[PDB]
Amino acid sequence: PQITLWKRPLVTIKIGGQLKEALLDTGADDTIIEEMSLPGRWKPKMIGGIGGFIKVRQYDQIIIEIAGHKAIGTVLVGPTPVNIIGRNLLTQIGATLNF
Amino acid sequence: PQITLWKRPLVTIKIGGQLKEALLDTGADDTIIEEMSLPGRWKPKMIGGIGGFIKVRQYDQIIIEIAGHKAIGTVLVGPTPVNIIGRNLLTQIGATLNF
Ligand SMILES: CC(C)CN(C[C@@H](O)[C@H](Cc1ccccc1)NC(=O)O[C@H]1CO[C@H]2OCC[C@H]21)S(=O)(=O)c1ccc(N)cc1
Ligand SMILES: CC(C)CN(C[C@@H](O)[C@H](Cc1ccccc1)NC(=O)O[C@H]1CO[C@H]2OCC[C@H]21)S(=O)(=O)c1ccc(N)cc1
Ligand SMILES: [Cl-]
Ligand SMILES: [Cl-]
Ligand SMILES: [Cl-]
Repeated sequence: PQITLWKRPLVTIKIGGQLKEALLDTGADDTIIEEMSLPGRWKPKMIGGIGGFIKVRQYDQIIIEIAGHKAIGTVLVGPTPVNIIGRNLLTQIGATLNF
Repeated sequence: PQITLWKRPLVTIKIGGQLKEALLDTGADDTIIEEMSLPGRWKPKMIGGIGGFIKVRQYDQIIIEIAGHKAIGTVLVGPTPVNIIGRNLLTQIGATLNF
C-alpha cells in the first residue's frame, strides 16, 4: 500500500495465533509490543524513549506477519504505550518513506 | 525521495532561519524540536511515549522547511533527545509509507 499519515499508521500483525495491531514507527529503531502469548524466556534489554529508559524483554527469531507480509526477527515486550513496528522489521517488509 | 530504513530517516530542516536535522517519525503524532527560540505566544503542554511524559511549549503556525519542502503548523519545543518531525507536518509534505 501507499499509506498517508493523517491518522496513525496502524496495521494488522499476527504472532502465533494472536492477531494484534501495531503502529508503523519510522522513528523506532526496534519493535516493541505490550504482550505476546506464552513466549518463553527472554533476555533483558534497555531502551530509551522520550521520557527516559525502560527495561524490556528481548525475544529473537519471532515469526510475525505485518500487514500481510512475513518477517522474522527480534521483538521486544515492554511497557510501550502503543505497539510499535520499528525499523528492524520495516526493512524486512520493504517499507520506505516517500515524498 | 524514497528513503529506506536501514538507518534512521534523518533529514535537513530549516526552522527559525537555522539549519538543523530531524527524524522523520511516523510514530510521532506531532513535531518536537529541541530548545530554541520561536516567535509568537506558546502554550504549555505534555507529551508521552516510552518512559513517560515530558513538558513542552506549543507554538502554532510555525514555518519550517523539511528536506526542502515548506510546511506550516504546530511545533512543540522541549527536551527530546532528537528533533522529530511528526505526522502533523509529514502530512503537509505528502509523505507516505510504501510497501
Ligand atoms: C513511542 C511512540 C508511540 C511515540 N514516540 C515516537 C517514536 O518514534 C520515538 C522517537 C524517538 C527516537 C529517539 C529517541 C527518542 C524518541 N521512538 C522510540 O521511542 O523508539 C524507541 C524504540 O526503538 C528505539 O529507537 C529509538 C528510541 C527507542 S515519542 O518520541 O514518544 C513522541 C510522542 C508524541 C509526540 N507528539 C512526538 C513524539
Ligand atoms: C521546554 C521547556 C522550556 C518547558 N518548560 C518546562 C520547565 O520545567 C523548564 C525545563 C528546563 C530545564 C532546564 C533547562 C531548560 C528547560 N524549566 C525552566 O525553564 O527552568 C527555568 C528556571 O531555571 C532556569 O534554568 C533552567 C531554565 C530556566 S515550561 O515552558 O515552563 C512549561 C511548564 C509546564 C508545561 N506543562 C509545559 C511547559
Ligand atoms: Cl481515514
Ligand atoms: Cl493492515
Ligand atoms: Cl511462557
